[PDB]
Amino acid sequence: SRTAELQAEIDDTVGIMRDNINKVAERGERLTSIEDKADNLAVSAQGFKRGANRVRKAMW
Amino acid sequence: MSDPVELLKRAEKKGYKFEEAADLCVQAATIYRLRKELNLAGDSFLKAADYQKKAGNEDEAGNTYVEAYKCFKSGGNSVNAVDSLENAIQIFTHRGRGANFKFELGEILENDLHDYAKAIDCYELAGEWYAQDQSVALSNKCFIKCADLKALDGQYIEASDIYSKLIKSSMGSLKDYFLKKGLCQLAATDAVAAARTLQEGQSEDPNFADSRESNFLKSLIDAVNEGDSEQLSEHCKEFDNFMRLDKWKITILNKIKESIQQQEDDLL
Amino acid sequence: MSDPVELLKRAEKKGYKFEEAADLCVQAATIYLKAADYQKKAGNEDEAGNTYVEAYKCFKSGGNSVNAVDSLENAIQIFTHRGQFRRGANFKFELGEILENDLHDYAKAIDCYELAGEWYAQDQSVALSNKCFIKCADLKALDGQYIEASDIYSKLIKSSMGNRLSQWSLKDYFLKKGLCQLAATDAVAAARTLQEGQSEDPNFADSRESNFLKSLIDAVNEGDSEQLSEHCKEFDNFMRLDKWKITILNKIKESIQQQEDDLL
Amino acid sequence: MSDPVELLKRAEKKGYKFEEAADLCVQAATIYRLRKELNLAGDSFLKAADYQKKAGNEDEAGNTYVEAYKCFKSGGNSVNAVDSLENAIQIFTHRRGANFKFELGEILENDLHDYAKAIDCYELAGEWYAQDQSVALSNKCFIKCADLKALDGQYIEASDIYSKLIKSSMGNRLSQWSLKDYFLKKGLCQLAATDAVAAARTLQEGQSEDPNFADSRESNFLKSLIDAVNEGDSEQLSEHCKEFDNFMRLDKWKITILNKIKESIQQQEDDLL
Amino acid sequence: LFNDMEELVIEQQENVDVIDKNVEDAQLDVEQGVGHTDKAVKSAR
Amino acid sequence: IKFTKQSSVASTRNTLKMAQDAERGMNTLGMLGHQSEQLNNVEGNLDLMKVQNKVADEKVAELKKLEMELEIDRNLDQIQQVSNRLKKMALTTGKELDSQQKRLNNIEESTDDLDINLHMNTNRLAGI
Repeated sequence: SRTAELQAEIDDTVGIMRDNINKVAERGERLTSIEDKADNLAVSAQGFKRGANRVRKAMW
Repeated sequence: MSDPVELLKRAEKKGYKFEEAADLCVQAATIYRLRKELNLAGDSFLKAADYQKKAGNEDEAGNTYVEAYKCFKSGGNSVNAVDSLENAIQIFTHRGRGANFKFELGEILENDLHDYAKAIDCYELAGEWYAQDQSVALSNKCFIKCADLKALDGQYIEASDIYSKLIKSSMGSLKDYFLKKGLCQLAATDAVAAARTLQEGQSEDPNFADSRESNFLKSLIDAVNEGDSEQLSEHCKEFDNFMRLDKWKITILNKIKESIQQQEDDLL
Repeated sequence: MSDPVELLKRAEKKGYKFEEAADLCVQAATIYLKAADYQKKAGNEDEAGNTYVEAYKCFKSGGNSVNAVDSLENAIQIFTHRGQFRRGANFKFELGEILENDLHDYAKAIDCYELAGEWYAQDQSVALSNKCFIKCADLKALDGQYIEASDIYSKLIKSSMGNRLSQWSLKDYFLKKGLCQLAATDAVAAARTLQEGQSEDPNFADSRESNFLKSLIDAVNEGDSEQLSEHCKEFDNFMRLDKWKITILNKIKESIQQQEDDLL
Repeated sequence: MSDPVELLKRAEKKGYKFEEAADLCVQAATIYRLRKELNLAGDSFLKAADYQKKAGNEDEAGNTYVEAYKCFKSGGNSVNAVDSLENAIQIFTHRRGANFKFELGEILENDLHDYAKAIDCYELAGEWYAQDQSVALSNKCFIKCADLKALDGQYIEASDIYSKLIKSSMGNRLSQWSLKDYFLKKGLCQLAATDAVAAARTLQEGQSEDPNFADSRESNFLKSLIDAVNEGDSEQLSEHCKEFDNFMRLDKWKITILNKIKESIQQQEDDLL
Repeated sequence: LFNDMEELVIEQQENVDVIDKNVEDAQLDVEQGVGHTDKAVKSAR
Repeated sequence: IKFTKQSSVASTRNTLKMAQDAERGMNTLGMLGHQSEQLNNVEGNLDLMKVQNKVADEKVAELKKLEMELEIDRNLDQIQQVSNRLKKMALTTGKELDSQQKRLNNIEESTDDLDINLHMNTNRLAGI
């Protein structure tokens, strides 16, 4: 009975891990999209800094 | 704080002029949002977005439409949220996001408005564009939603095709995909196709071959072949006892059992 | 919505002028490469690379693998010319994937994977370079270049040594390397690899992969092809073999048969 | 492509002027990087960073120093990489410092074998991470610092850092095992310092505070080591070490600690005469 | 199953690193930009 | 009988080895905690940028206006202990991935919005 219980627990843990593996795929994908958008954000922030500086010089 | 009504009146009077009117509308609308009058704030973002469109600032209009969608959804106005998402999607698609907001729109349609056909269309389109972005899983998620709704909507063949696409993209969820696909093929009375799917899954994916899902699908195929509805019910209960069934499977197997009953009607 | 054909005609007529033509082409295409070419003519190389990435994106989606490959090539060239070897390596890996799966141009895929791994190594991204080198070594061994594949496996072993994270990878690496060395009829090198793996990595020493490699080395030494087949079946029974290993061991068995032909 | 040497010469001639010289140096250096001449590219980033500092753009100088560190490390020039990381760290701290200090400590420990500077870098990085409330990064830095300190003959300080790690990781479900090892390691350090009573105190504290550690094999091994040192039976300690290895493989850190402990038993045997 | 998960999270570590660095840089650039618009407003008045 | 028992001993030994290998999942949890701390930082920087964009909006607007049996038993004992701890780890990892997935979704949306606000103000500044 002990070995059957152990087998049942291992099958269940395989199940929990089978769920976990799907979740981490969704997670890697989210991170790839967020990396691209964070690159976009950095570029836009630099562009905004430069534009604001150019207006600062203009008003001066 | 300025009166939002006076700001809206000034924006209408001014409606560079469009930009100023949009700014006034945005101010009045932020005041509304601060007052938790979410629907009025959404209407004011919508007016600002329309003025921005008239001004040529399409990106600003789309952002304001997204804000309109956000506040309408928080305010419980699903229809205006759907409209705002549609304008934002059109602006974004026209500008080179459409998929993200189309997925959100499909979610809104499926849960809030129960417009399942439009939700299916939104999910299919979002999945196609996500596929267009090589985001295999977002397209896969959209296709899961699309296939689920399509199978629940009576379109079993199309749902099975989408499940095949999911299987091909995920090769190299699959265990379920195969099962679901077979179930759909069995809802369409095509037991041969279900057997072909089971064999393909067993031979291509070693994990699915030894999986409980494979045995359950084989048992269902055998039950439909012998026309033993009670045996199918027993197999369903056995499958439920170890792995809980979901409402999608409940519906598919209920239509299958009713199809066995319809065959019994054809027996006479 | 504006007619994309009319927009393209206007872009061609205008083709600052290049920028306007590129914007018109982008609008027409959005309604649905020329815009990227116009951007290049305008000096905006980064925008051209982004547009090429977009061209690659939709070509891959439309099933047009060749145009997708071309777009990736221009984007990679633009990015590399601007010092963005990270982007170049990412898109070179995607290009190698396209070549390997869609066009079956295995040599170009090997070149792309090798280059992507090298640039990733230059960026100190050990894991992406390791992935690229896995792909490169796999294709090279499948392509008849066993010695080069074994060398890449040695590089992978050296890069992954000491990392608790890549242990399993190492356990396989050693095996694969030995298999490649055994596909090249160099049983001595395979034995050296097995000994190095046993002495350097305690996990590999007690791993089933080490025993399987030793059994294969012994079988090739005695020239008992049937014993090799039995060992392969035993290994499959507990750890499923993959198509790469199938091919390597099939060539090894055919090499034993060639030795038997040479025996007469 | 422009000649990087000519660009560097023009930058030197111009060296707003500093900004232009830095841009020219960056261009020449990207060309060098494109040629895989990583050391020259690092030198050119360094010149650009110096010019940026002269221009007042400290953040750009720090980013350029980080690029210098990257390319020097890729080029195998550990010393210039260390220097670049130091300037970048100084710039960032005056305005990231902990991340680059951890990288610098790694470079010192593996490439240059300057273990004292690596210990200092790890300690400082952990302290700054603690100041940012990043418990896990500080915990990693303190693990590295304690490991090097115990390997360096500073057993008491390593045990103190292990106590800090224990206190920071207490109550967290994610770090349980870490605690299980921490206690052990701490005790081992206290036993390397010939402080068997403190090792017993640590074992008792771990048993009473953490139920997982009480029933863990590490707790039994630590108790066995404490008993062996108390009876002065070096062979019994060796047997316990082999038994522990048979189920849980030992690492080089533990090997060194227990070797010094056995040599301390031998030194006690010398004092016996 | 535990081996695959570990490998996959390691790969994702790279993404997290780049995201962290880019967002930090963006924040510092935005702060500088706001400073510039402040001085610009000070002059334009 | 003796041979079968020996095979059973070997089987339980390998199962234990693999279970311990599986446990060494914890490296994954450690990494997820580290990445969680980093994502906490990303969230803080994004919040700050939201506030700074509000300031930028108002400034830009104003600018424009201006023996064998016993071992089998003991190995099974150890396998059960490790299996229990593995199950707990799998559950915790699933929960952590769920939480981080929602956090990442919010990070993505906020990043897109900020990028856009910056592009908007940049276009407006270009015209001044």
